Amino acid sequence: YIFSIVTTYFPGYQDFVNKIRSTIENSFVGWELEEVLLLDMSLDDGDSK
Amino acid sequence: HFTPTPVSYTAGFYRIPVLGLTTRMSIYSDKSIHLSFLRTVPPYSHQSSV
Repeated sequence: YIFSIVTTYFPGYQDFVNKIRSTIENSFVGWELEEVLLLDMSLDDGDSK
Repeated sequence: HFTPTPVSYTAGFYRIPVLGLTTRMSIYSDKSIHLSFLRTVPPYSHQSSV
């Protein structure tokens, strides 16, 4: 009943998060997502980050 | 509106740069379809923002 999502750019990704956020709220069953993260993999030497 | 399109995606087929000079269309501003595209003149968005 609990999950968290993380993704990088390019696959028109805004639609994915928008759709999941729209669908999660309406239903009676109480999904409780926490700590959604956005990651940039194009960063040079961003391994420490 | 059609002339600068092929030099974008054909070059991006290997992801090699293309530098534009005086392109006015704002379609190429997207970072997804034309990730390897650059522009030298300002687009219409900022001349609207001014």
